[PDB]
Amino acid sequence: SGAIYVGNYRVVNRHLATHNDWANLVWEDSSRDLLVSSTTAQGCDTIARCDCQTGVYYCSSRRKHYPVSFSKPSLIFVEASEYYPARYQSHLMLAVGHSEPGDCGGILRCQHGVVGIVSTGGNGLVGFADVRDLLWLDEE
Ligand SMILES: Nc1cccc(OCc2ccccc2)c1
Ligand SMILES: [Zn+2]
Repeated sequence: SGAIYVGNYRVVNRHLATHNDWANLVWEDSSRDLLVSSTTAQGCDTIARCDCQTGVYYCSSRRKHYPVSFSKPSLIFVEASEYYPARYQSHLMLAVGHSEPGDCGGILRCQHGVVGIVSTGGNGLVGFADVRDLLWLDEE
């Protein structure tokens, strides 16, 4: 589980988004596993605007922060899960790391701020849904 709180936006995994997130929907993209919803309160998370390929992510199934190398966001084939059929997920960054289903929402951070959230796992790899291309998260 997990979210980014930037401005009056909540960024979650589309597959973990609640009634209220859907009731307050701003933008959603099945192919990226992202849902942004509106919030009353103002968030403090700064989104990274950069091309960093190193970072730390939080893994609830280990209660551990792991430094990682990750790929640039790409169209990555992701096996069938309890939430999506086997398909290509867009804007996905892979690293060598531990990621179970309930690790989704774990933040990946570089020195610039939030890079994205855990979205995929399996085969000793963790997938991060990039949010750094979403410029509008920082305004309006
Ligand atoms: N590379 C880097 C530099 C500075 C901070 C940073 O934050 C890591 C982190 C903090 C809290 C939750 C999850 C991850 C990563
Ligand atoms: Zn960065």
